[PDB]
Amino acid sequence: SRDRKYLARLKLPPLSKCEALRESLDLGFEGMCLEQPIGKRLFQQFLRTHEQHGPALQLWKDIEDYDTADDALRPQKAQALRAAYLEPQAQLFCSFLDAETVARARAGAGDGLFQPLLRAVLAHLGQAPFQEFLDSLYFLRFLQWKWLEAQPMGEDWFLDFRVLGRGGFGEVFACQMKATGKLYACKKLNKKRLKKRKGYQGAMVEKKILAKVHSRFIVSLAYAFETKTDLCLVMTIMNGGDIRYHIYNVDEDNPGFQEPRAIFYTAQIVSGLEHLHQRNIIYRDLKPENVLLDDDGNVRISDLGLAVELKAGQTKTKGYAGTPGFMAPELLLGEEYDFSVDYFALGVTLYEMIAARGPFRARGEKVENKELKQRVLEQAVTYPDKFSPASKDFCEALLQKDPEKRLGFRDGSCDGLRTHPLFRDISWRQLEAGMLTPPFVPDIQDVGAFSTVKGVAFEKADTEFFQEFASGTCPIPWQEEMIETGVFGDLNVWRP
Amino acid sequence: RDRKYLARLKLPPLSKCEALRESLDLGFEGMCLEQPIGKRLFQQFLRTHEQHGPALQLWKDIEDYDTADDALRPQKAQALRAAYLEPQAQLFCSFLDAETVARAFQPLLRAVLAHLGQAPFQEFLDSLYFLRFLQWKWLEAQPMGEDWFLDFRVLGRGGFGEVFACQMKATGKLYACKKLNKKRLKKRKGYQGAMVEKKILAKVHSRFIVSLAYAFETKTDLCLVMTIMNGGDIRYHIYNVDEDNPGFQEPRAIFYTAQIVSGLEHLHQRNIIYRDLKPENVLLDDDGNVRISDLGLAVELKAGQTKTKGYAGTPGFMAPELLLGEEYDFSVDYFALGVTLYEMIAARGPFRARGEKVENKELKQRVLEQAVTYPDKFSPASKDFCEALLQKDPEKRLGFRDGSCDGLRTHPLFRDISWRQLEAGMLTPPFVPDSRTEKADTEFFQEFASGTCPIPWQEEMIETGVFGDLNVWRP
Ligand SMILES: Nc1ncnc2c1ncn2[C@@H]1O[C@H](COP(=O)(O)OP(=O)(O)OP(=O)(O)O)[C@@H](O)[C@H]1O
Ligand SMILES: Nc1ncnc2c1ncn2[C@@H]1O[C@H](COP(=O)(O)OP(=O)(O)OP(=O)(O)O)[C@@H](O)[C@H]1O
Ligand SMILES: [Cl-]
Ligand SMILES: [Cl-]
Ligand SMILES: [Mg+2]
Ligand SMILES: [Mg+2]
Repeated sequence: SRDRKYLARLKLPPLSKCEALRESLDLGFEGMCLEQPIGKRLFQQFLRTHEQHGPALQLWKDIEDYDTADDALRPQKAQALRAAYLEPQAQLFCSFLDAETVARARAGAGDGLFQPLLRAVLAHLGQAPFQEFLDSLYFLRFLQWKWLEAQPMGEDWFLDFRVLGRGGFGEVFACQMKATGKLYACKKLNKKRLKKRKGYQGAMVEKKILAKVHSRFIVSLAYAFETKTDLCLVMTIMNGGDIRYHIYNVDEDNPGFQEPRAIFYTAQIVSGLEHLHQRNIIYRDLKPENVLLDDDGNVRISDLGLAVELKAGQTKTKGYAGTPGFMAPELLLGEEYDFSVDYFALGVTLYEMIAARGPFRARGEKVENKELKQRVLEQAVTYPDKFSPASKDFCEALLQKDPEKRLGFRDGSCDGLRTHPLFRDISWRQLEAGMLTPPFVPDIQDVGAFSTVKGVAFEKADTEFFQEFASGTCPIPWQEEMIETGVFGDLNVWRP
Repeated sequence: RDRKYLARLKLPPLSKCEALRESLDLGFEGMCLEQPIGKRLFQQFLRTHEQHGPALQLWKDIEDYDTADDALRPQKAQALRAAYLEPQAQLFCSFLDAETVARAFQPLLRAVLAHLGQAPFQEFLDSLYFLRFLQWKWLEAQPMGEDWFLDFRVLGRGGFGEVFACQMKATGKLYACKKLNKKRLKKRKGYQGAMVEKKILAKVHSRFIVSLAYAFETKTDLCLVMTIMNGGDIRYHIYNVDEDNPGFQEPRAIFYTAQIVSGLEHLHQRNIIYRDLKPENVLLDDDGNVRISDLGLAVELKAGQTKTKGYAGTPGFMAPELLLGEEYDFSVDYFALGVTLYEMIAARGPFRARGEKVENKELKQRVLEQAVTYPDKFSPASKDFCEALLQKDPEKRLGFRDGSCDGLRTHPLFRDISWRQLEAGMLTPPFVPDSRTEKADTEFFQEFASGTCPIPWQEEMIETGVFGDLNVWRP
């Protein structure tokens, strides 16, 4: 239900304790009032109580409302937006805009109808309105909230209550943040085992990535902390079960997804790959057992241990890594490679979703990595009658052995891929916004211990890696937790 | 109200309040108890912090109890006692002594406020509510002179200028504006008097004295904005509510006397002598309650001074000691009270007949030498009271004792008067008026024109509704 002891420690502090934060912090408008949820709220509360900024705020709200409205209501909403904010005599008309910006808004028509208008509003709001905000109690309230965000919230704050899964380095428990009662998944990594098997680099890249990236198609890191025996990641709980499980379990006699389900999962995965690729990350571990369903039937990618962050200027990488059967020819051959490898994995995943087997080996056949390698390099993929002509087409485009001919990430987006006929019946606008009804709404045993790890002592280098790994609370998710969970509502009161 | 002016009522950016932060009286009593916005913000803050919830609600309930009606008080005592003093009750005040709970209401309040002045206040200072307070104290200190008031009709005439009824343009609250002509003030040397009136009306806060809100200057006048009193003066009422049967009837006279006393008391407790109590100076409001006014001849007694000298006041109301040349204290005001009550009942002074023209020299001689006689209109209790007050020797005169008029309130005249309900403005009055009836110069004017007085302004901001409007967090 949630713990008295810990709730009582979520309390906005006195102002004098926020003097430190005041300076050593990001004053950035985009960072404070656009990307950080509490930051956003407080900024909008500020604009709401200053009458002059009413017309900007409402346009802002009304644009965000329009971006996620249903296709039915849109034309109507698009008109009411133009009628309220873009006619020189309307009550909430927006002086601060160019003629050229107001003109384009009135005349636009398409996928990103009001994104130039939103950019203009945000640019305006980022000027004086923001400067006034900084000079106001609402900004100070933000600091109180940031102060709280930075208070220690380590192992004591989470209650493991059941086993969700098992990794190479530890179990993954369902757990509750005792203060707010929110449910998370807590992936535990045994410190001695990590050392002995030399999995530190892998552990760090997963945390670095889950930390920095915010996408509804990638599991999100909330907290990182350490216990005496383990490193712990607290992340988005996914109770649905991995895709692979559902491919073989939905029908034992007739395994595989009906195509609309496989296209929905494919679209969601793609959108996850695109968020990674836009941030110069190569996943390198896409495959059915790493795609998780949540309580509603929505998927996200997971297991980022094999991912590589490309540096500034770097467009390619090298390194043998991945699961046999999903690694692209480039990778197998030892060549330099980019994001293409992930699209090759995508195709093998789509394949398996449809056909209940890999493109390169029959169901329940043992094939050794050496042989499975030559298959991937030399074998033409055959497609059984199970596949529609659209799904054959798409896989063929992803299974292209030559990366340069492979479909995928061009011009900083996946928009090319999205127009492929397979997605004919998908509102990408809505998929990305999290609105579409998923196709199948869903509805573990504890093994005990991992074997003893004899003869492993820690050096300072090990301890530093652990303190570095245990970097604490991630702002955006914590702030999200505070809001969804009611704690923001309670503590942000002025006079109840 | 006015858009242009209401528009100027806006809370400032926090950076503009760093001036006030370090140059204001941080005292607890002044900030959170006396000042209405500081009080609201303190309470708002406390309500926010649950640990302090018990203390807040107790304070509130003691004040609600103190202003309830006699019929309800017993049940509010029991509920307060059971709700805050039983050890098992949820809202139990841990902080209080065992010695004070056994004793338990005024003492209790002093204990609760004592506690709220320690940690709770210190936490408040380190909170957003104090900064909001500083915001409101910036707006308070902003310039609000001649331009903000629009005078709309004359209410009366004095010796140094007219007294208009005007309205504050931004809040639409009506006041009275006593305007003094600068040139006239110098030529008649009224400087000291206008100054004394202003400093006194600024510093005292009682429902029975007119309250200064603002104080400013035009090119031609020095202007005092104060509590509007549309009921007219008491003299006017003695001789025009009925010209055939002038005078008041006793319970009415007893009513106003009680109010005058309380006002007199308030001045005396703060070492002030009114020195000019008389019916033409007691004014009525629209509800029918009175307030003393025209404090120009008031003297402020310093620390460690029990008496003063100085011939000042209105002939026939100045007491023997003062006329004689002796030293005197608050007792002179009680002598003027006696005269005042007498005139309220008998439609004539005790030292002259109605319409009898007598001059200062002889009027003096009478005040010193004449035995006051009482017609039948005076009941035995009225008689005894006036006799007490008009006793020519100040030693034998009923007056201010042991820092209070508690002694004088005991007199049989006020047997029908519930004191807390009067002193708390609750009692219905006995008559409700009908709505239908050189360089050293320029430095003095600047120094006179001090500006806005906090308490009444804060009060104005709440009653008028501006506080509710501009103190919002998420509407
Ligand atoms: N967010 C989550 N919600 C629910 N279950 C999860 C979550 N993340 C991982 N799991 C489960 O936890 C276990 C570990 O998965 P994960 O892929 O993170 O481990 P891993 O040790 O990195 O695997 P590998 O060694 O193959 O890289 C699996 O049973 C997986 O299904
Ligand atoms: N608050 C008020 N509300 C309404 N009328 C008032 C108020 N104050 C003064 N007046 C009017 O102005 C008249 C004279 O006021 P007041 O006695 O203060 O002037 P003054 O010049 O100080 O008088 P004096 O000449 O005795 O010093 C009063 O009789 C009354 O009619
Ligand atoms: Cl503010
Ligand atoms: Cl299906
Ligand atoms: Mg891993
Ligand atoms: Mg007068």
